[PDB]
Amino acid sequence: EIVLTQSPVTLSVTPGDSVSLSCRASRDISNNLHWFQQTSHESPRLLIKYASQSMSGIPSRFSGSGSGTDFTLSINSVETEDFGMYFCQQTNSWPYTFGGGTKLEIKRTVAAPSVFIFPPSDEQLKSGTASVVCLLNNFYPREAKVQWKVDNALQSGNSQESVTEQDSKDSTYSLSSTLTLSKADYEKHKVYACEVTHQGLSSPVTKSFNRGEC
Amino acid sequence: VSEARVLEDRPLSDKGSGDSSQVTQVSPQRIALRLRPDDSKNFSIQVRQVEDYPVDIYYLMDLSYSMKDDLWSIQNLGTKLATQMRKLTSNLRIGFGAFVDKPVSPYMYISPPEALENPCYDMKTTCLPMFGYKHVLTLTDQVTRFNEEVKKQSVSRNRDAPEGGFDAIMQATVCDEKIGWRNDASHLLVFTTDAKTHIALDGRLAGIVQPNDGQCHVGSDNHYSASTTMDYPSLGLMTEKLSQKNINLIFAVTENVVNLYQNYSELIPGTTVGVLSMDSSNVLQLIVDAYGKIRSKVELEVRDLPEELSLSFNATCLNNEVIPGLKSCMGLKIGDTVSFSIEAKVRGCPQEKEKSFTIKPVGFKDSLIVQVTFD
Amino acid sequence: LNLDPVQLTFYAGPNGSQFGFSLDFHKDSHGRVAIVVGAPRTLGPSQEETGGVFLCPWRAEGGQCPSLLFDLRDETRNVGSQTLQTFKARQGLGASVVSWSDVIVACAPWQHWNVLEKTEEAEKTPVGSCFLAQPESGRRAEYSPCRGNTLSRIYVENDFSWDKRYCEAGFSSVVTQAGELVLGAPGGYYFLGLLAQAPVADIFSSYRPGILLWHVSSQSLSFDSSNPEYFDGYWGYSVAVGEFDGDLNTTEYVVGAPTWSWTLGAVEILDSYYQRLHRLRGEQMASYFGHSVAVTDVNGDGRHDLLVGAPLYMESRADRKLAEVGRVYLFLQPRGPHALGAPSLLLTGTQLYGRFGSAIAPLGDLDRDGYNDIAVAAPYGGPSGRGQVLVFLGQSEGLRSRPSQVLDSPFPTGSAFGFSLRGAVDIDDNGYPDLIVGAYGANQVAVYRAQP
Amino acid sequence: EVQLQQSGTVLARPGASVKMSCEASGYTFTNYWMHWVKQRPGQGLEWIGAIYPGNSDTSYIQKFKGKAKLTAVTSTTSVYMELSSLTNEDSAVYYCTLYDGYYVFAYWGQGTLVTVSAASTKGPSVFPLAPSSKSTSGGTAALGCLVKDYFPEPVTVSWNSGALTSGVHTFPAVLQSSGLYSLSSVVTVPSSSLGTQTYICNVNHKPSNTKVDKKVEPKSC
Ligand SMILES: [Ca+2]
Ligand SMILES: [Ca+2]
Ligand SMILES: [Ca+2]
Ligand SMILES: [Ca+2]
Ligand SMILES: [Ca+2]
Ligand SMILES: [Ca+2]
Ligand SMILES: [Mg+2]
Repeated sequence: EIVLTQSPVTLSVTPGDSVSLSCRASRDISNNLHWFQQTSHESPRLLIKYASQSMSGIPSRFSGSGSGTDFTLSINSVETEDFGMYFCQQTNSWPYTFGGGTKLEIKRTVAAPSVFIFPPSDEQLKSGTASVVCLLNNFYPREAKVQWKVDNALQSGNSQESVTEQDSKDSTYSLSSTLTLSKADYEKHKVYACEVTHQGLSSPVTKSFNRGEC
Repeated sequence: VSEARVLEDRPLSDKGSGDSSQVTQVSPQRIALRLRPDDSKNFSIQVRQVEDYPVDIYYLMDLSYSMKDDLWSIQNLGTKLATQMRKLTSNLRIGFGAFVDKPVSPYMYISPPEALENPCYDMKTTCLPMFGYKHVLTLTDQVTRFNEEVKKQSVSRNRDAPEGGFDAIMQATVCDEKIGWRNDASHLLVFTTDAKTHIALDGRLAGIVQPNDGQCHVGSDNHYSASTTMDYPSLGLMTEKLSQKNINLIFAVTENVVNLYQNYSELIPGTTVGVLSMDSSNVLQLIVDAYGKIRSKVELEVRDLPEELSLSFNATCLNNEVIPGLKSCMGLKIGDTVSFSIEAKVRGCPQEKEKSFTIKPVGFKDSLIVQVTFD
Repeated sequence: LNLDPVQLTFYAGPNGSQFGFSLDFHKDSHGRVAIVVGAPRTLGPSQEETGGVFLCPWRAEGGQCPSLLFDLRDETRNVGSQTLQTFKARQGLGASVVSWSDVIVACAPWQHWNVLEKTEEAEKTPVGSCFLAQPESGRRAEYSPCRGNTLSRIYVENDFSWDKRYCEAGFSSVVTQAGELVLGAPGGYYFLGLLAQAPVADIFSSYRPGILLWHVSSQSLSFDSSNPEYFDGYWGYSVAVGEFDGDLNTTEYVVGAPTWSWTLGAVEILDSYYQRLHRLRGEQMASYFGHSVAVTDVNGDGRHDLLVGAPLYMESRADRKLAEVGRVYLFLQPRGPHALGAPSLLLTGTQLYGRFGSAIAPLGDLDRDGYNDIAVAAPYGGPSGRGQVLVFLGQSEGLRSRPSQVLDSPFPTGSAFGFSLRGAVDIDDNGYPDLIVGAYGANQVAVYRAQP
Repeated sequence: EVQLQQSGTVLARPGASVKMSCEASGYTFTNYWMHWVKQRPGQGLEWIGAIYPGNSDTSYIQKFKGKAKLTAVTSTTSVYMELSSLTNEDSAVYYCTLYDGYYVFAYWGQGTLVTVSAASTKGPSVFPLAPSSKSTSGGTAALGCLVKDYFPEPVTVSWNSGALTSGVHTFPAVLQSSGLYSLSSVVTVPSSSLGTQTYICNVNHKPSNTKVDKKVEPKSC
């Protein structure tokens, strides 16, 4: 098959800036390279067909370019409606393939994760399972690495890290990582620190938050 | 003595617009040439390419599968072509024709049974059954008909890269009443393609050995009837028919075959080569540039010259460019009147005491008919 | 020079059969020379055009010949999960015929072949086929070197590499003196063209009737190429065999690729391993340089020379800008490693669209003066456009630039008189080699006999 | 106007089978190939294969040969895709897509979501997050509800019957190893409101007809 390699895999651009998304085919697919947009409110939407032909009803900021094996999708001034996933697709040879995809982020200024720690409630403590929630609220970029420190020891496994979608007004993320363990493993130890290690944090970088189990 | 008496000398016209068939682009239009045995007499011809001369632009489009993107760019061509060709002429007629290739194996996909009504069956899409040449739109001045007809055009798909484009050129040239070529008009045959072309003796790979006779075979169905039974034309036959019908062929070809079609246009007089984009998006400016480039050159051609008679030309191009041995004048513009000092020499005194040949520029019906009498 | 255009022996075939499209000489075990004539449009058993071969015994009166019988039934075989099927409809049997010692090789270039395994298939396409026949013994064989069981999607994956589906093997054919059947397949490797060579004895021994897809052990095929100069070159449109490398223990193939390098045209000399020894390039675009190739010793120096036909060559005239008259290029082989450079002589046509160079027949020593001669056909030449065959005698310095004799078509217009030619053999056994001309449009074969 | 209408979300189990449809309207049905594309959540789009409703001929991607099966019913102009021997890698959104006269896939179905969790429909056990009163001399107050071990998606969490529309961060559900989803929904609130007004999360699970309103309050206040 014809492999379409998109670069970059993700891309942060300020609303109003200019973008250039790239696609590189394994072989010559002349102009049989199309560009789809998918911000998950509908099915993938075809923006540019045959590598330079804008579809009807597509904003004039989307531009296509390229031929042979190297193709480009340029957006002049990315609006808030342009931030999503962009797939190049070849209809040169069957099977028809897509590119890996390229996410468009909003790229605001770096923010500090408002870290929090929640102890398992008595309602959950009645059941034979306890989950401690570490909440990183309104931070940017998303590339944080939260580690759980039980008795000052790394805790591999038993983590979820459910990150929210980039916010609307102030385009920050939000993360919540939970440590799932039984009541035995819960009352066995007494230290439940949550290491954050985000770039938006000054010194000390590792903002290990604690709750003081009492 | 041997003399060259001028019989019909109408003065060259200034504008090709208005009442046509009175627009004289060659002067004189008739000459009586008395030549004693083995003598030589010189005469002169003026060839002006007038302005606002009517144009016929037959758009002959490759409709193979690689041209499905190009139909998106041609969909409003004809209105844009009428707007851009409005400064170059006051009477524009445009037509549309389509070719893919001879609908026969091994050019045509012949299996599965579903790949005959849908050659794009293995591409998992749907195209038209393979055709060799279909006439779509007779040359008309109602330029919105071009848009209406190209919006309902679809591509087909064949197996090999060379197309049946020269078959389509032959049919668009010789079916002049079916295509709609006006007599007093410039005949731009815009041949768009993105692939090599099939030539004579290539049809033998399909079992087709009968040579192209150069006759019209487009019927009422508007399809080339002899596509599967008659070979492709050669450059000789196609060039002869382009010269007989006064058609300026335009190769609007993509960069991958630009050199091939330039090497072809070197062998075909009256032809220019423009670089087509991979989606035919620059075809309007290509047609305009190739019309300005075709009319930037006056090339003479001699029709039915007797064997005993020889000709020598001294092209009097731009004011001081008397270029001996040349029957051409490049670097012109619409309105420039060039001259050619022609000299007819006899080789003996043939049996026929009166013959006749014509000297005309390439691409124009206007000609100098030299009635040569051997006394 | 001494071919008699008055006493003509006319062999005729069925009407519309294209009798005379290809023709060779067949020497029986008793030595009585017969004429093998191919008729690619002969009606088969179901009134379908399947082609045919007619073994015409030499009689000075001519007339109708007995057909040489081949199996014309579309075969179908289930070998595993695959249905193998051959299609003889319009296969063009007799589009090329070549006769070895006692074998008549009759080729059907446009024979189609498909492989059905599932909802998928191998794309029924003209792989070609050659039917081998020992007419005196009755033994029949077949050789389709381009049949395969690879499916379409596999070729789409490989980017159509080694795609022998459109070969049309037997489009051109030649049997080396050792007995190897070299097949031109101008559609092979996705219309790049290939050669298929296998010994005739190994084709007869490896052929099992009923088996459709087999492999001759000694079979040797050409190589695919990614060089875009070879794309659509139709390599194998014409083939010949000669001695072009000095070593007289090996056979050199002379392959014409008339659309090689963007319809420029080429003729490549190779060895038995398809390594290109030399390549002669076309002089003009779209002239079909390499449409016909002949290997003769026209200047009596023992070294085989190469005649290349370019029947669509356009010369310069006055009433016609470029006049498609055709041209034949003579390449004399010099004493040297390759040394084959510019054409030592240019034979050009005189009739517009005459197609001079469509056939080039080595006539042998026609007038028995020590130098081999050449017959070039203009199938639409002569002042009437009915067809000419021009005899060019060899000399000490190549050929004669002027034809020593012109053989005008004894048939009406459209007969394509000269499309097939064959000389160098003495049918009537009077010591002088004769010329057999084939007009497939007239469905007839004219036999010109050389006078003393 | 070519419109492609697919079936709705369909929960399934591993090793079982799922059949999804695509009602095609706006073009001659049997003429054109119907193409199916798979997109795993958060990943790229992967072509499955095409179906020719004329002769019901189908061609798949080697990755999907045997897994996906395409059938067409030209009477109702519907194409059916049947995934066999389901795994967790089959939980994706499957689109039927069609090309236009320009041979670009401009027409897509809205997508059929497939879920292969193999977990019975369970109700959510919402748990308060107990905003620590110790975290007062600092930032603002963060309180939430831990909605754990429910199935299937989604769970509609609304705070105080929609009164809290700001600072609400309902995180996407996380598929646990037990096969059930556990989402969280935190709310940032001014620390001065800890004790003044009580906040209640309205956990509403549409399947199982579960509507539970849990009260959040600090611990050791
Ligand atoms: Ca194109
Ligand atoms: Ca083709
Ligand atoms: Ca040798
Ligand atoms: Ca020699
Ligand atoms: Ca001789
Ligand atoms: Ca004899
Ligand atoms: Mg093409």
